[PDB]
Amino acid sequence: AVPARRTSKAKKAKRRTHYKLTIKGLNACSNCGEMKKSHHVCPACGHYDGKDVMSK
Amino acid sequence: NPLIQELTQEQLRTDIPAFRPGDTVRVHAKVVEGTRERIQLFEGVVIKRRGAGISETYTVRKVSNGVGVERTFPLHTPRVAQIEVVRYGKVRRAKLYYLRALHGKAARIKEIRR
Amino acid sequence: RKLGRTSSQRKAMLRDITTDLIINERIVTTEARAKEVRSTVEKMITLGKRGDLHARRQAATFVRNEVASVREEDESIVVESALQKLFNDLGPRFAERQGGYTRILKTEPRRGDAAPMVVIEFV
Amino acid sequence: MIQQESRLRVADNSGAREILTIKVLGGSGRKTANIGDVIVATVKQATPGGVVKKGEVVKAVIVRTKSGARRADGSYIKFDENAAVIIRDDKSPRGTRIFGPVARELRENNFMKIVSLAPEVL
Amino acid sequence: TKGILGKKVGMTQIFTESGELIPVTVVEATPNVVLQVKTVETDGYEAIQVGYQDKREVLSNKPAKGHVAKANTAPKRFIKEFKNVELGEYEVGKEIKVDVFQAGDVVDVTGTTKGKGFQGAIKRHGQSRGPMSHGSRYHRRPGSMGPVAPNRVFKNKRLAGRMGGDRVTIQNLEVVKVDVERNVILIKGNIPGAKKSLITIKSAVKA
RNA sequence: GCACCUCGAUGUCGGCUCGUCGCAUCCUGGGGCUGUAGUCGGUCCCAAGGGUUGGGCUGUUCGCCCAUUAAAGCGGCACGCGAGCUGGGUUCAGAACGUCGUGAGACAGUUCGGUCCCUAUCCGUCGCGGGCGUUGGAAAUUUGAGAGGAGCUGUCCUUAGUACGAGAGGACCGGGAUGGACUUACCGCUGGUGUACCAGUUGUUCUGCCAAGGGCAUUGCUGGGUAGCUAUGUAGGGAAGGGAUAAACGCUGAAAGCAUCUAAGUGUGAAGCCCACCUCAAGAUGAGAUUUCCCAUUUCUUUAAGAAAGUAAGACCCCUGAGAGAUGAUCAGGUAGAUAGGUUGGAAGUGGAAGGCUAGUGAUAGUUGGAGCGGACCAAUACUAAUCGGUCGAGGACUUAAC
RNA sequence: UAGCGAAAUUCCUUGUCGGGUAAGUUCCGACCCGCACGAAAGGCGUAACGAUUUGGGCACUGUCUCAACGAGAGACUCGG
RNA sequence: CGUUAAGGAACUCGGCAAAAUGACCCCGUAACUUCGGGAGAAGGGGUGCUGACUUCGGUCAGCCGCAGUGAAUAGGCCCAA
RNA sequence: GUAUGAGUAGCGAAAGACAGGUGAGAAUCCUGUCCACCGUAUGACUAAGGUUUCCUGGGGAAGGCUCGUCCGCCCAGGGU
RNA sequence: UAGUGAACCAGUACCGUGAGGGAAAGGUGAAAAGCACCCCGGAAGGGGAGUGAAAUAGAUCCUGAAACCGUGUGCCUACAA
Ligand SMILES: [Zn+2]
Repeated sequence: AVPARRTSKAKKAKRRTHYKLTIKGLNACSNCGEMKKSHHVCPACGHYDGKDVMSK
Repeated sequence: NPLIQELTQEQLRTDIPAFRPGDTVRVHAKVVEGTRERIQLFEGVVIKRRGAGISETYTVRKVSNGVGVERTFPLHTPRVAQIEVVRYGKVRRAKLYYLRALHGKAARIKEIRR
Repeated sequence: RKLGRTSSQRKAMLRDITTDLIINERIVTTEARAKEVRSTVEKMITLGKRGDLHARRQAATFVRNEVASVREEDESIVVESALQKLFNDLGPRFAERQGGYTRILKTEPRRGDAAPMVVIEFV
Repeated sequence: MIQQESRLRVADNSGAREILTIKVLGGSGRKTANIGDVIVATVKQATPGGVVKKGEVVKAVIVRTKSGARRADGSYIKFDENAAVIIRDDKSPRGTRIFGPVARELRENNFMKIVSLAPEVL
Repeated sequence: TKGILGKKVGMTQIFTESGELIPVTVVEATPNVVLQVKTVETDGYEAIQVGYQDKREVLSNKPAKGHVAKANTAPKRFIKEFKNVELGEYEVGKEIKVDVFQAGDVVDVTGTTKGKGFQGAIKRHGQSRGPMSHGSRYHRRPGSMGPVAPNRVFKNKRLAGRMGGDRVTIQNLEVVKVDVERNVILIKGNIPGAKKSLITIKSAVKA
């Protein structure tokens, strides 16, 4: 159909309380202590389970 | 499957010969007509098996007085006296449904003496 | 299963990716493609243990015919053809290994589409 | 599975060959029928002569559908055609002979004069 | 009264002793620990808490162990009740074996149905189609929402929302075998439940 | 009938999907009277719980007709329902017949053909999540304030050829068996689908060739088919009872020495009301009940139900998943391991692999051999992947009475 | 006048009889009482022809009784 | 877009849409008529591979499959107004 | 000039996958390999019509329905 | 947004085969003295240091209202038509 009215400034914001970006698990490494993702290959470290994996 | 094939090792029948689909078979039934107990006789061609253990079934085709009659039996009934394998035939299909539109002398099966 | 595309296109996809790793032993792709390549590669190394004619004549499905891989000469130019590599190298590598010939590692999302990406290796 | 406007056959000496159904008597909206039920019907082909002609409201009884019956044993019957026998409301056939096999389950509903005239009761 | 929980295994066929095929469900049990006794002076009831399986001891909490510890057993998964039983005859820690349903044979069976997701308004309620040809455009839709005059929609004009996942009894079923060595009751018919789910089995109500 | 209402536009009839309400009731249920012997009936009172059919004829309403049934109700809801469908009908531009008109044209006269646009903002209705409260923090189990569902019915046997009647015919109240329509769950049987399962087979092209195979031709076409999802398949349901009533019938008894169901008193009495059966249910802010688990640093704002930080019991994030799923949720697991993949075996299913030998001039046939293959199904097995981790989360107010 | 005639014309009208169907106001054959057919704004037959209008049979079938399953695109989740 | 048990126009204003026929070769073919037509009227039979013999077309013998223009393309018919 | 609708509808019929380059940055640019589509045309030559889009070397603010180190786009030379 | 349509490279760009129709667009500072040099970044863009009486006069460059979009905070808000 066609919207009947202008929605006010209040119901702009009362929708958008579920329009967020959130960040999931951030572990710290072993070889550098740097904040990186759980279960993921540590990119700057190049290690995972203490192994030169991304090498080659 | 673990418990079921332990619960039904008991009502099975071991009296059953070996037969492929496409083998002429006599089947003794058991018919209750009030208090009587007749033993009928059916002769046809085996077409099916429904392989499942407890509840395997098979089929038979008469052609009697023009009309063809089909009857499916389960295996493990006590209301079947015997199963008499009569012939053996060249078949290459597991389920012979193409018999449907055939009439008489174009629905014959061959004989292998085995 | 995992539907990805139409019917015959999955056969094309998995013949593409699993005739790779026979040659390179590393592959960088997405997540779900890696899981289908798990299953199909490990089904096609157990034929590398047998060495029969049925080992060859069932490898006529998931092997691209004219695909080379050369680290080889004596005084010649002599060419392994990426199925010969199964029946001469990867068989005797995992002659004593049971199932589970692969690794899948989780690196990064792709820049173009935010598709998370994945490394496959063998040992 | 026999409904309105479905063609049966006749297995009698009563000069009819085929039949349409009209109704499926007994109930207030019954859809289907099986072996051993009563049909209101008409006569749409006829051998010449005979007692029963075209255009007649005729009751009949179903023998040998192409989808037979479970029995309490566990066995089934599947015939190949559809046939019927004409009845004078006494459960007594008009014609003399009956051709072809006949299912057993007419005995459960007192069709004894039909059953004792069949060549075979299956 | 007679109440036993348990699993759900499958479907078989059993010849009876006059030679008749009958479809049969396969329901297990185990020994069955009574956990509490609820009386009028404490809860205003008369009821009994029962429980059927063995968890690992990794998979529970301290309060679950504090419930279990008055009966000296393993911590369990499923815990339910039973109302309207003349008690006596029940202590904290007894076992209710499979033997209670020898040929009681008049039994209500409860479970939970399967789950089928979002589906159309046909597959719940059996509302029929519209015509698929002669030029229409109304194949598989849920009707009209009502009249005009009340300027709203009356409640319960049922529409598309998730199929299955609620608990359903079936009344007056029979019992065929009781296998005490294997803890299996066999029942004629069909039971609402997916495999491995719970089933409560009680003596029936309507005599 | 009137012309208040809508002309910067409030779209007709029938049919389809979906219903809901009223009772001046069509069937089933309880009754009074009869010019009611019996089975049938006629009339009137109570009663809305459920049910109320398929086809032929025009566009139909309306109606006529066939075959059934316990019955084939009357009405309201914009003569219910077109931002849900149809557009046949009546109301566009073409053309024709009859009639009228000198004529252009016209006719509730007829005949063929002729366009139905919309991405749902707000309320509404169906399903499903996040936040907070429930006065310390938690894990489970649960009365039921209220609400929703279901509510129909035929035929046969037996009392009994009995009571009734000249015969003709032929019961009430009871007991039992078995169907129709509707509806709740399920895949063991019968069947359907089953596009990463098995085989046959045509054309062309490719892997150098013979042999063996891949691509494409609607999945190439054809013959079968596991799990899963399914009905026309299976199993079950409406039972038996209770309390207060409706119409109707009394018992006792007077006002009125009698009579009389009523004013006092005291009963019988229906598919209807409230229970009885199935389900939802403490956001029932009147926020319920039980079981089990957990016990304390700093500065002062000065001790006020103060702030702040580490924790317990426990939960979450992240990861492997399906008996779950639009997403989130639910549920099975996370090395105290069988959660998924693989491996070794099976099973359903297909129906005799390759290679070699034998017989054939060949097309082919026989044997090695119930062979070879095997998507979801069943056991076993840490081989691969659930590494290492991080975040949140209590220290329990007052008044009175009782000991 | 001949020739037609409840018709692309007929209000009353679903005129009356016959045929076709279990049941046929639509169709075909006949009657004449043509509200208001008629001879070049032509009358009455007609082989062949027609993306023409109308009535009826065979074969076929998810149009239907009464639906069920599978494939692809959209729809749904995340990035632009 | 693909498949379907049993029934086969009951749906509907109306068989609208789908389904069914479809290639080559042989037999056979009505009423009616303006004699040219109707007429591909209707209704039926055959088709693969191997060997032998082919005057030429083909003929005979054998083998296999449910199915031999094995895929794609390729007319539904009749009765009346 | 700026809102609402709303970060919604849409992104204009098709088959891609990997390795190695270059680069601040890569599914989208280059190279290799195999796979796939048309093939009385999605192949070759020309008549109008368009008017420098053609070639060589550089660039990424805007155009390209996303991205872009690339282009029928921008800068500078040069060819008929 | 006045005054010619046009204070600016205007009957121009743009539209219609054609006759024809026809816009928008003024302002740094007194003087260009229009930010040497360092720092992050591929750049764009910014932060220092300078020029200038003034840089919130930095080339979209005098003053800079309203709708509209944001940040921070004194008080209120989860039984309410
Ligand atoms: Zn690290």
